[PDB]
Amino acid sequence: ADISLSYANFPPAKTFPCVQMERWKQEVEKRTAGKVQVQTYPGSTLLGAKNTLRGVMQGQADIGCVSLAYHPGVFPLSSVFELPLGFTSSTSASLALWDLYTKYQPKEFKRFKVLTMFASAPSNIMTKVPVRNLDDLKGLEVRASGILSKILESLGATPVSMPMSATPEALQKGVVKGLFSSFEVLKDLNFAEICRYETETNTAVYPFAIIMNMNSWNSLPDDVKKVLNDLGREQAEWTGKYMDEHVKRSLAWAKDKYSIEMIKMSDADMQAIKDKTLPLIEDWKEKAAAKGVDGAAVLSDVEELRIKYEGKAENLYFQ
Ligand SMILES: [Cl-]
Repeated sequence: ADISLSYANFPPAKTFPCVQMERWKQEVEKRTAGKVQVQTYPGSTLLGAKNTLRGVMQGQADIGCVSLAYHPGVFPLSSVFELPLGFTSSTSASLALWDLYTKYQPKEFKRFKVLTMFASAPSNIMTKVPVRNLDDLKGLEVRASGILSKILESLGATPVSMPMSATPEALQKGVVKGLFSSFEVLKDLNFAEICRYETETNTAVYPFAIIMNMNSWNSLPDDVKKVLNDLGREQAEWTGKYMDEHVKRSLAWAKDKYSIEMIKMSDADMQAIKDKTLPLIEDWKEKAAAKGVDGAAVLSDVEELRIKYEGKAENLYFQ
């Protein structure tokens, strides 16, 4: 190759942000006929959580993976995708996020080439004892942090912060009685052994951006830029599909091994959750306004994109 790019990624190799990174590498090397090579650095071996943004800006790495939620205030527009907005899959959230970015071109990313974006699967409640309604959450100790803790507090539950590593013992001791995370942990971290009741609240996702140093981007010939540009939407879709299938495999494994049960709360309970969490949306809108973003316009557009990628309404023909 004549062009060599380093790709920093903070989480462990086995996790979805790194898995998609490797697939992206494969497609870039193939589609450029070997003109570009990519060296990957999973698990914070080049840049980690503390220095991916600055590190990419400085060229310490050519490319890096950012979890937007870890940098409050830095992404006033794209952070909308941290909120409880009703997304029910990684695929739909990933594609909606990419579309929103492409539409708005927010200045929060002006220092970088944004190579792709994607989102986690939605956060759900996984517990030792079934949570079938909101009364079941009252006073319930659940491992959570950030916005998910805020949501639990608003629902009358008891969010507890603690390291993922300490959570198994904590669960067994009753220090927490479940966790608020995406379903892949049921298999990947064997949480299904302990938490065999999974309540699908589809609460929120975590959005990510793959960013590239502008000098590095500038250096690429036009044919290479086209390859990377074309991969933006493709990689958003690929990552979401990978993640949704990875969740599907987690759940099937857990059902086969421990007979886990999938639970949905009533429509009335789901509306109560919305009503109780509306302040988080209002907070975000004030934050957006303070940085010159039209928060209501963005939220409207997000729902339009959600329906585009998920819509459950029946065909007009049958209405
Ligand atoms: Cl390198």
